Amino acid sequence: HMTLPAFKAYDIRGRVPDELNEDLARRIGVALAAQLDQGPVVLGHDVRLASPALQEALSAGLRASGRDVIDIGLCGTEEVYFQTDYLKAAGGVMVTASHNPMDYNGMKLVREQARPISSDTGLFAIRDTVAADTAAPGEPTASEQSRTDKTAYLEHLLSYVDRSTLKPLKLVVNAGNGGAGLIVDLLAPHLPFEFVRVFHEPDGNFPNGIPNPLLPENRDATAKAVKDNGADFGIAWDGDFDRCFFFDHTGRFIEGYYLVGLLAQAILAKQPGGKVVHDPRLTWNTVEQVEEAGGIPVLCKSGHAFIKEKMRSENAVYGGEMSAHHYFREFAYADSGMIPWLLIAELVSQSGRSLADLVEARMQKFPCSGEINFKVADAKASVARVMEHYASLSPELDYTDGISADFGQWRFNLRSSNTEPLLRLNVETRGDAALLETRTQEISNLLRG
Ligand SMILES: O=P(O)(O)C[C@H]1O[C@H](CO)[C@@H](O)[C@H](O)[C@@H]1F
Ligand SMILES: [Mg+2]
Repeated sequence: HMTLPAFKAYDIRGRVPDELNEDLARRIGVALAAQLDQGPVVLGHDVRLASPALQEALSAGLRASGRDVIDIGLCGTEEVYFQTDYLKAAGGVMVTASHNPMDYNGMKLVREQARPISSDTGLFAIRDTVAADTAAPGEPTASEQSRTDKTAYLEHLLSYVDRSTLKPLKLVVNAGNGGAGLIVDLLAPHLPFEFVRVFHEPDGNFPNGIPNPLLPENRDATAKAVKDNGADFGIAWDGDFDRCFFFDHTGRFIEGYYLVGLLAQAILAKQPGGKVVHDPRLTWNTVEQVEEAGGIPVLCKSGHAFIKEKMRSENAVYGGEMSAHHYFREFAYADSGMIPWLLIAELVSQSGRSLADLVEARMQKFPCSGEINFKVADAKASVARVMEHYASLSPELDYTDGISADFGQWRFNLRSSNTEPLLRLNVETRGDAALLETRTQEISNLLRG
Protein backbone atom coordinates (compact mmCIF):
# COMPACT_ATOMS: atom_id res chain seq x y z
CA HIS A 1 0.00 0.00 0.00
CA MET A 2 1.21 3.49 -0.98
CA THR A 3 -2.15 5.18 -0.30
CA LEU A 4 -4.77 4.02 2.18
CA PRO A 5 -6.78 1.47 0.15
CA ALA A 6 -10.08 2.19 1.93
CA PHE A 7 -10.47 5.60 0.25
CA LYS A 8 -12.31 4.92 -3.01
CA ALA A 9 -13.67 7.33 -5.62
CA TYR A 10 -17.07 7.92 -3.96
CA ASP A 11 -16.77 6.60 -0.39
CA ILE A 12 -14.61 4.81 2.19
CA ARG A 13 -14.71 1.03 1.85
CA GLY A 14 -12.44 -1.43 3.62
CA ARG A 15 -11.83 -4.59 5.57
CA VAL A 16 -11.82 -4.13 9.36
CA PRO A 17 -9.38 -3.63 10.99
CA ASP A 18 -6.44 -3.47 8.56
CA GLU A 19 -8.09 -1.10 6.06
CA LEU A 20 -10.64 0.63 8.32
CA ASN A 21 -10.73 0.77 12.11
CA GLU A 22 -11.64 3.00 15.03
CA ASP A 23 -8.32 4.89 14.90
CA LEU A 24 -8.68 5.64 11.18
CA ALA A 25 -12.31 6.61 11.83
CA ARG A 26 -11.36 9.07 14.58
CA ARG A 27 -8.73 10.57 12.27
CA ILE A 28 -11.37 10.78 9.52
CA GLY A 29 -13.59 12.68 11.96
CA VAL A 30 -10.76 15.13 12.67
CA ALA A 31 -9.92 15.60 8.99
CA LEU A 32 -13.56 16.01 8.03
CA ALA A 33 -14.01 18.95 10.42
CA ALA A 34 -11.22 20.75 8.53
CA GLN A 35 -13.03 20.26 5.18
CA LEU A 36 -16.52 21.48 6.08
CA ASP A 37 -18.14 24.89 6.31
CA GLN A 38 -19.27 25.84 9.85
CA GLY A 39 -21.95 23.86 11.65
CA PRO A 40 -22.61 20.46 13.21
CA VAL A 41 -22.22 17.03 11.61
CA VAL A 42 -24.93 14.34 11.31
CA LEU A 43 -23.93 10.74 11.99
CA GLY A 44 -25.88 7.55 11.35
CA HIS A 45 -25.03 3.90 10.79
CA ASP A 46 -26.37 0.70 9.22
CA VAL A 47 -27.02 -2.68 10.87
CA ARG A 48 -23.46 -4.06 10.68
CA LEU A 49 -22.15 -5.14 14.07
CA ALA A 50 -19.01 -2.99 13.99
CA SER A 51 -20.76 0.12 12.58
CA PRO A 52 -21.67 1.81 15.93
CA ALA A 53 -18.07 1.69 17.14
CA LEU A 54 -16.96 3.28 13.87
CA GLN A 55 -19.61 5.95 14.39
CA GLU A 56 -18.50 6.69 17.96
CA ALA A 57 -14.90 7.05 16.81
CA LEU A 58 -16.01 9.46 14.10
CA SER A 59 -17.95 11.40 16.73
CA ALA A 60 -14.93 11.60 19.05
CA GLY A 61 -12.73 12.99 16.28
CA LEU A 62 -15.37 15.49 15.21
CA ARG A 63 -15.97 16.61 18.80
CA ALA A 64 -12.25 16.82 19.57
CA SER A 65 -12.20 19.26 16.61
CA GLY A 66 -14.96 21.48 18.05
CA ARG A 67 -17.80 20.08 15.92
CA ASP A 68 -21.20 19.41 17.44
CA VAL A 69 -22.40 15.95 16.44
CA ILE A 70 -26.01 15.00 15.70
CA ASP A 71 -26.44 11.25 16.27
CA ILE A 72 -29.44 10.10 14.23
CA GLY A 73 -28.71 6.48 15.20
CA LEU A 74 -29.39 3.29 13.28
CA CYS A 75 -30.80 4.53 9.96
CA GLY A 76 -30.68 4.39 6.19
CA THR A 77 -28.08 6.21 4.13
CA GLU A 78 -30.88 8.45 2.84
CA GLU A 79 -31.72 9.58 6.39
CA VAL A 80 -28.20 10.94 6.79
CA TYR A 81 -28.72 12.82 3.52
CA PHE A 82 -32.14 14.09 4.60
CA GLN A 83 -31.16 15.08 8.15
CA THR A 84 -27.97 16.77 6.90
CA ASP A 85 -30.01 18.92 4.55
CA TYR A 86 -33.11 19.38 6.73
CA LEU A 87 -31.22 20.37 9.89
CA LYS A 88 -28.92 22.59 7.76
CA ALA A 89 -25.87 20.73 8.99
CA ALA A 90 -22.31 21.40 7.84
CA GLY A 91 -22.19 17.76 6.71
CA GLY A 92 -22.89 14.14 7.48
CA VAL A 93 -21.40 10.66 7.49
CA MET A 94 -23.22 7.35 7.04
CA VAL A 95 -21.35 4.32 8.36
CA THR A 96 -22.37 1.58 5.95
CA ALA A 97 -20.76 -1.53 4.48
CA SER A 98 -23.28 -1.78 1.66
CA HIS A 99 -22.92 -5.39 0.55
CA ASN A 100 -19.22 -6.00 1.09
CA PRO A 101 -18.31 -9.12 3.14
CA MET A 102 -18.77 -9.49 6.90
CA ASP A 103 -15.28 -8.20 7.77
CA TYR A 104 -15.81 -5.02 5.71
CA ASN A 105 -17.28 -1.64 6.56
CA GLY A 106 -17.22 1.86 5.16
CA MET A 107 -18.54 5.41 5.13
CA LYS A 108 -20.34 7.78 2.78
CA LEU A 109 -19.66 11.45 3.49
CA VAL A 110 -21.57 14.60 2.51
CA ARG A 111 -21.18 18.34 3.16
CA GLU A 112 -23.87 21.02 3.19
CA GLN A 113 -27.23 20.14 1.61
CA ALA A 114 -25.98 16.50 1.45
CA ARG A 115 -23.69 17.36 -1.45
CA PRO A 116 -21.43 14.33 -2.00
CA ILE A 117 -17.81 14.30 -0.86
CA SER A 118 -15.85 12.33 -3.48
CA SER A 119 -12.18 11.73 -4.25
CA ASP A 120 -11.84 14.93 -6.29
CA THR A 121 -14.23 16.92 -4.06
CA GLY A 122 -12.53 16.44 -0.67
CA LEU A 123 -12.34 12.68 -0.02
CA PHE A 124 -8.71 12.31 -1.11
CA ALA A 125 -7.83 15.52 0.74
CA ILE A 126 -9.25 13.81 3.82
CA ARG A 127 -7.32 10.64 2.94
CA ASP A 128 -4.08 12.64 2.73
CA THR A 129 -4.71 14.42 6.02
CA VAL A 130 -5.54 11.08 7.64
CA ALA A 131 -2.39 9.52 6.16
CA ALA A 132 -0.11 12.11 7.79
CA ASP A 133 -1.97 12.66 11.09
CA THR A 134 0.32 11.45 13.90
CA ALA A 135 -1.05 13.98 16.41
CA ALA A 136 -2.24 12.66 19.75
CA PRO A 137 -6.05 12.37 19.95
CA GLY A 138 -7.45 15.55 21.43
CA GLU A 139 -10.22 15.71 23.88
CA PRO A 140 -13.82 16.63 23.01
CA THR A 141 -14.62 20.34 23.04
CA ALA A 142 -18.11 19.97 21.52
CA SER A 143 -21.21 17.97 22.39
CA GLU A 144 -23.19 15.09 20.92
CA GLN A 145 -26.98 15.33 20.64
CA SER A 146 -29.10 12.25 19.92
CA ARG A 147 -31.98 12.99 17.51
CA THR A 148 -33.93 9.76 16.93
CA ASP A 149 -37.11 11.59 15.78
CA LYS A 150 -37.94 10.62 12.20
CA THR A 151 -41.19 12.67 11.97
CA ALA A 152 -39.87 15.20 9.45
CA TYR A 153 -38.29 12.39 7.40
CA LEU A 154 -41.48 10.29 7.39
CA GLU A 155 -43.63 13.34 6.68
CA HIS A 156 -41.37 14.15 3.75
CA LEU A 157 -41.68 10.63 2.27
CA LEU A 158 -45.48 10.75 2.48
CA SER A 159 -45.69 14.16 0.76
CA TYR A 160 -44.82 12.54 -2.58
CA VAL A 161 -48.19 10.75 -2.80
CA ASP A 162 -51.86 11.69 -2.46
CA ARG A 163 -52.77 9.35 0.38
CA SER A 164 -56.48 9.58 -0.42
CA THR A 165 -55.88 8.04 -3.90
CA LEU A 166 -53.97 5.05 -2.48
CA LYS A 167 -55.66 1.67 -2.65
CA PRO A 168 -55.10 -1.20 -0.19
CA LEU A 169 -52.51 -2.93 -2.38
CA LYS A 170 -50.83 -6.08 -1.10
CA LEU A 171 -47.08 -5.44 -1.15
CA VAL A 172 -44.26 -7.83 -0.30
CA VAL A 173 -41.45 -6.01 1.50
CA ASN A 174 -38.01 -7.62 1.83
CA ALA A 175 -35.48 -5.69 3.92
CA GLY A 176 -32.99 -8.56 3.64
CA ASN A 177 -32.39 -8.10 7.39
CA GLY A 178 -31.07 -4.64 6.50
CA GLY A 179 -32.65 -1.48 7.77
CA ALA A 180 -35.58 -0.81 5.45
CA GLY A 181 -38.23 -2.58 7.52
CA LEU A 182 -37.97 -0.08 10.36
CA ILE A 183 -39.00 2.72 7.97
CA VAL A 184 -41.68 0.49 6.43
CA ASP A 185 -43.24 -0.12 9.84
CA LEU A 186 -43.29 3.58 10.63
CA LEU A 187 -44.92 4.41 7.30
CA ALA A 188 -47.53 1.65 7.55
CA PRO A 189 -49.97 3.36 10.00
CA HIS A 190 -50.34 6.18 7.43
CA LEU A 191 -50.85 3.86 4.44
CA PRO A 192 -53.63 1.48 3.40
CA PHE A 193 -51.46 -1.31 1.95
CA GLU A 194 -51.27 -4.84 3.30
CA PHE A 195 -47.62 -5.68 3.89
CA VAL A 196 -46.14 -9.16 3.56
CA ARG A 197 -42.88 -8.79 5.48
CA VAL A 198 -39.94 -11.01 4.43
CA PHE A 199 -36.49 -11.07 6.08
CA HIS A 200 -37.86 -8.12 7.96
CA GLU A 201 -35.85 -7.88 11.20
CA PRO A 202 -32.51 -6.02 11.26
CA ASP A 203 -29.72 -8.53 11.91
CA GLY A 204 -26.08 -7.67 11.19
CA ASN A 205 -25.24 -11.35 11.33
CA PHE A 206 -27.34 -11.64 8.14
CA PRO A 207 -28.74 -15.15 8.64
CA ASN A 208 -30.30 -15.02 5.16
CA GLY A 209 -27.21 -13.54 3.50
CA ILE A 210 -25.91 -10.03 2.95
CA PRO A 211 -28.66 -7.78 1.47
CA ASN A 212 -28.34 -7.88 -2.30
CA PRO A 213 -31.60 -8.36 -4.24
CA LEU A 214 -29.65 -8.72 -7.52
CA LEU A 215 -28.18 -12.12 -6.58
CA PRO A 216 -30.62 -14.70 -8.03
CA GLU A 217 -30.96 -16.58 -4.72
CA ASN A 218 -31.98 -13.37 -2.90
CA ARG A 219 -34.08 -12.29 -5.89
CA ASP A 220 -36.14 -15.48 -5.60
CA ALA A 221 -37.11 -15.01 -1.94
CA THR A 222 -39.03 -11.85 -2.93
CA ALA A 223 -40.47 -13.44 -6.09
CA LYS A 224 -41.72 -16.46 -4.12
CA ALA A 225 -43.34 -14.22 -1.49
CA VAL A 226 -45.15 -12.25 -4.20
CA LYS A 227 -46.48 -15.26 -6.13
CA ASP A 228 -47.42 -17.26 -2.99
CA ASN A 229 -49.39 -14.40 -1.43
CA GLY A 230 -50.85 -12.99 -4.64
CA ALA A 231 -49.19 -9.69 -3.83
CA ASP A 232 -49.67 -6.76 -6.16
CA PHE A 233 -45.90 -6.32 -6.32
CA GLY A 234 -42.82 -6.73 -4.14
CA ILE A 235 -39.97 -4.49 -3.01
CA ALA A 236 -36.54 -5.49 -1.78
CA TRP A 237 -33.74 -3.21 -0.62
CA ASP A 238 -30.02 -3.30 -0.03
CA GLY A 239 -28.81 -3.04 3.57
CA ASP A 240 -28.76 0.75 3.82
CA PHE A 241 -31.89 0.81 1.59
CA ASP A 242 -30.76 3.59 -0.72
CA ARG A 243 -31.44 1.01 -3.48
CA CYS A 244 -34.79 -0.61 -4.17
CA PHE A 245 -35.82 -3.43 -6.46
CA PHE A 246 -39.26 -4.15 -7.87
CA PHE A 247 -41.04 -7.42 -8.61
CA ASP A 248 -44.37 -7.46 -10.43
CA HIS A 249 -47.37 -9.63 -9.50
CA THR A 250 -45.91 -12.56 -11.53
CA GLY A 251 -42.77 -12.55 -9.34
CA ARG A 252 -40.76 -11.15 -12.26
CA PHE A 253 -37.96 -8.82 -11.21
CA ILE A 254 -38.22 -5.57 -13.18
CA GLU A 255 -34.96 -4.42 -14.72
CA GLY A 256 -34.00 -1.08 -13.19
CA TYR A 257 -33.76 0.63 -16.59
CA TYR A 258 -37.56 0.65 -16.96
CA LEU A 259 -38.11 2.15 -13.51
CA VAL A 260 -36.41 5.40 -14.61
CA GLY A 261 -38.98 6.05 -17.35
CA LEU A 262 -41.77 4.82 -15.08
CA LEU A 263 -40.82 7.04 -12.14
CA ALA A 264 -40.35 9.99 -14.49
CA GLN A 265 -43.92 9.60 -15.74
CA ALA A 266 -45.09 9.42 -12.11
CA ILE A 267 -43.18 12.56 -11.11
CA LEU A 268 -43.94 14.56 -14.25
CA ALA A 269 -47.69 14.11 -13.71
CA LYS A 270 -47.38 16.48 -10.71
CA GLN A 271 -44.43 18.61 -11.91
CA PRO A 272 -45.21 19.45 -15.55
CA GLY A 273 -42.45 20.57 -17.91
CA GLY A 274 -39.73 19.37 -15.55
CA LYS A 275 -36.29 18.10 -16.48
CA VAL A 276 -35.21 14.51 -15.81
CA VAL A 277 -31.58 13.39 -15.55
CA HIS A 278 -30.58 9.89 -16.70
CA ASP A 279 -27.34 8.07 -17.42
CA PRO A 280 -25.97 7.06 -20.85
CA ARG A 281 -25.91 3.27 -20.29
CA LEU A 282 -29.52 2.81 -21.38
CA THR A 283 -31.41 5.75 -22.84
CA TRP A 284 -33.99 5.30 -25.59
CA ASN A 285 -36.90 4.28 -23.36
CA THR A 286 -36.21 7.01 -20.81
CA VAL A 287 -35.94 9.73 -23.45
CA GLU A 288 -39.25 8.70 -24.97
CA GLN A 289 -41.22 8.32 -21.73
CA VAL A 290 -39.92 11.64 -20.35
CA GLU A 291 -40.72 13.44 -23.61
CA GLU A 292 -44.10 11.71 -23.84
CA ALA A 293 -44.95 13.01 -20.33
CA GLY A 294 -44.01 16.60 -21.20
CA GLY A 295 -40.60 16.44 -19.55
CA ILE A 296 -37.14 17.37 -20.77
CA PRO A 297 -34.58 14.52 -20.67
CA VAL A 298 -31.05 15.52 -19.69
CA LEU A 299 -28.23 13.06 -20.42
CA CYS A 300 -25.59 12.80 -17.72
CA LYS A 301 -22.54 10.66 -16.94
CA SER A 302 -23.44 7.79 -14.63
CA GLY A 303 -22.41 8.10 -11.00
CA HIS A 304 -24.34 9.62 -8.12
CA ALA A 305 -22.03 12.65 -7.87
CA PHE A 306 -22.42 13.53 -11.57
CA ILE A 307 -26.17 12.97 -11.52
CA LYS A 308 -26.67 15.18 -8.47
CA GLU A 309 -24.61 18.12 -9.74
CA LYS A 310 -26.33 17.90 -13.14
CA MET A 311 -29.71 17.86 -11.36
CA ARG A 312 -28.81 20.96 -9.34
CA SER A 313 -27.47 22.86 -12.35
CA GLU A 314 -30.64 22.16 -14.37
CA ASN A 315 -33.22 22.29 -11.53
CA ALA A 316 -34.25 18.77 -12.57
CA VAL A 317 -37.12 17.42 -10.47
CA TYR A 318 -35.96 13.76 -10.77
CA GLY A 319 -32.86 11.85 -11.75
CA GLY A 320 -32.72 8.13 -12.45
CA GLU A 321 -30.01 5.55 -13.12
CA MET A 322 -30.62 2.04 -14.47
CA SER A 323 -28.68 0.66 -11.47
CA ALA A 324 -31.45 1.21 -8.88
CA HIS A 325 -30.56 4.80 -7.88
CA HIS A 326 -33.34 7.40 -7.90
CA TYR A 327 -32.76 11.03 -6.93
CA PHE A 328 -35.37 13.66 -6.05
CA ARG A 329 -34.88 17.43 -6.07
CA GLU A 330 -37.28 17.84 -3.15
CA PHE A 331 -35.12 15.32 -1.21
CA ALA A 332 -31.89 17.42 -1.10
CA TYR A 333 -31.21 16.15 -4.64
CA ALA A 334 -30.41 12.86 -2.88
CA ASP A 335 -31.28 9.26 -3.62
CA SER A 336 -33.98 7.39 -1.69
CA GLY A 337 -35.01 3.76 -1.53
CA MET A 338 -38.38 4.77 -0.13
CA ILE A 339 -39.77 7.49 -2.44
CA PRO A 340 -39.63 5.16 -5.50
CA TRP A 341 -42.00 2.48 -4.20
CA LEU A 342 -44.36 5.07 -2.73
CA LEU A 343 -44.61 6.62 -6.20
CA ILE A 344 -45.13 3.21 -7.81
CA ALA A 345 -47.82 2.18 -5.34
CA GLU A 346 -49.52 5.51 -6.04
CA LEU A 347 -49.30 4.91 -9.79
CA VAL A 348 -50.79 1.40 -9.61
CA SER A 349 -53.55 2.74 -7.34
CA GLN A 350 -54.52 5.66 -9.55
CA SER A 351 -54.21 3.97 -12.96
CA GLY A 352 -55.77 0.61 -12.09
CA ARG A 353 -52.95 -1.03 -14.01
CA SER A 354 -50.67 -3.70 -12.60
CA LEU A 355 -46.98 -2.93 -12.29
CA ALA A 356 -46.46 -5.65 -14.93
CA ASP A 357 -48.67 -3.85 -17.45
CA LEU A 358 -47.12 -0.46 -16.67
CA VAL A 359 -43.77 -1.73 -17.99
CA GLU A 360 -44.67 -4.59 -20.37
CA ALA A 361 -44.94 -2.61 -23.61
CA ARG A 362 -41.86 -0.56 -22.71
CA MET A 363 -39.79 -3.71 -22.20
CA GLN A 364 -40.98 -5.07 -25.54
CA LYS A 365 -40.25 -1.75 -27.23
CA PHE A 366 -36.74 -1.32 -25.79
CA PRO A 367 -35.34 -4.69 -24.74
CA CYS A 368 -31.98 -4.45 -23.03
CA SER A 369 -29.21 -6.89 -22.18
CA GLY A 370 -28.94 -5.85 -18.58
CA GLU A 371 -25.55 -4.73 -17.37
CA ILE A 372 -22.91 -7.35 -18.13
CA ASN A 373 -19.48 -7.10 -16.51
CA PHE A 374 -16.15 -8.22 -17.98
CA LYS A 375 -12.87 -8.69 -16.11
CA VAL A 376 -10.36 -8.72 -18.97
CA ALA A 377 -6.58 -8.68 -19.13
CA ASP A 378 -6.48 -5.34 -20.99
CA ALA A 379 -9.59 -3.12 -20.86
CA LYS A 380 -8.26 -0.60 -23.37
CA ALA A 381 -7.27 -3.24 -25.92
CA SER A 382 -10.64 -4.99 -25.48
CA VAL A 383 -12.58 -1.75 -26.05
CA ALA A 384 -10.43 -1.12 -29.13
CA ARG A 385 -11.21 -4.60 -30.48
CA VAL A 386 -14.94 -3.84 -30.20
CA MET A 387 -14.72 -0.42 -31.82
CA GLU A 388 -12.47 -1.69 -34.60
CA HIS A 389 -14.99 -4.41 -35.45
CA TYR A 390 -17.96 -2.04 -35.74
CA ALA A 391 -16.24 0.90 -37.43
CA SER A 392 -17.33 -0.03 -40.96
CA LEU A 393 -21.01 0.47 -39.93
CA SER A 394 -20.25 4.13 -39.05
CA PRO A 395 -22.12 4.32 -35.70
CA GLU A 396 -22.86 7.65 -34.03
CA LEU A 397 -20.42 7.80 -31.13
CA ASP A 398 -20.80 9.70 -27.85
CA TYR A 399 -18.19 9.74 -25.09
CA THR A 400 -20.23 11.12 -22.19
CA ASP A 401 -19.54 7.91 -20.26
CA GLY A 402 -17.07 5.54 -21.85
CA ILE A 403 -18.29 4.89 -25.39
CA SER A 404 -21.88 5.02 -26.61
CA ALA A 405 -22.44 3.68 -30.14
CA ASP A 406 -25.79 4.18 -31.88
CA PHE A 407 -26.30 2.03 -34.98
CA GLY A 408 -29.91 3.04 -35.68
CA GLN A 409 -31.87 0.00 -34.53
CA TRP A 410 -29.47 -0.94 -31.75
CA ARG A 411 -26.97 0.76 -29.50
CA PHE A 412 -24.51 -0.03 -26.76
CA ASN A 413 -22.58 1.68 -23.99
CA LEU A 414 -19.26 0.29 -22.80
CA ARG A 415 -17.68 1.79 -19.66
CA SER A 416 -14.93 1.21 -17.17
CA SER A 417 -16.31 1.28 -13.63
CA ASN A 418 -15.23 3.96 -11.14
CA THR A 419 -15.70 1.57 -8.18
CA GLU A 420 -14.36 -1.71 -9.69
CA PRO A 421 -11.64 -2.65 -12.26
CA LEU A 422 -14.12 -3.97 -14.81
CA LEU A 423 -15.72 -3.30 -18.18
CA ARG A 424 -19.50 -2.89 -18.07
CA LEU A 425 -21.66 -3.52 -21.15
CA ASN A 426 -25.24 -2.46 -21.89
CA VAL A 427 -27.07 -3.13 -25.16
CA GLU A 428 -30.56 -2.19 -26.29
CA THR A 429 -32.53 -2.43 -29.52
CA ARG A 430 -35.65 -0.97 -31.08
CA GLY A 431 -38.14 -3.79 -30.46
CA ASP A 432 -35.77 -6.54 -31.66
CA ALA A 433 -34.98 -9.32 -29.20
CA ALA A 434 -33.08 -11.29 -31.85
CA LEU A 435 -30.82 -8.36 -32.74
CA LEU A 436 -30.25 -7.75 -29.04
CA GLU A 437 -28.99 -11.30 -28.53
CA THR A 438 -26.71 -11.58 -31.57
CA ARG A 439 -25.15 -8.15 -30.92
CA THR A 440 -24.67 -8.80 -27.18
CA GLN A 441 -22.99 -12.14 -27.87
CA GLU A 442 -20.94 -10.62 -30.69
CA ILE A 443 -19.62 -7.90 -28.37
CA SER A 444 -19.00 -10.39 -25.56
CA ASN A 445 -16.81 -12.60 -27.77
CA LEU A 446 -14.90 -9.46 -28.79
CA LEU A 447 -14.34 -8.38 -25.17
CA ARG A 448 -13.29 -11.90 -24.13
CA GLY A 449 -10.95 -12.12 -27.12
O1 LIG B 1 -19.20 0.82 -10.80
P1 LIG B 1 -19.80 2.10 -11.34
O2 LIG B 1 -20.71 1.77 -12.51
O3 LIG B 1 -18.63 2.98 -11.71
C1 LIG B 1 -20.71 2.92 -9.96
C2 LIG B 1 -21.85 2.42 -9.30
O4 LIG B 1 -21.98 3.04 -7.90
C3 LIG B 1 -22.45 4.49 -8.01
C4 LIG B 1 -22.69 5.31 -6.76
O5 LIG B 1 -23.32 4.54 -5.78
C5 LIG B 1 -23.77 4.63 -8.87
O6 LIG B 1 -24.24 6.02 -8.91
C6 LIG B 1 -23.60 3.98 -10.22
O7 LIG B 1 -24.76 4.22 -11.10
C7 LIG B 1 -23.20 2.51 -10.13
F1 LIG B 1 -24.05 1.59 -9.61
MG1 LIG C 1 -26.80 1.01 -0.68
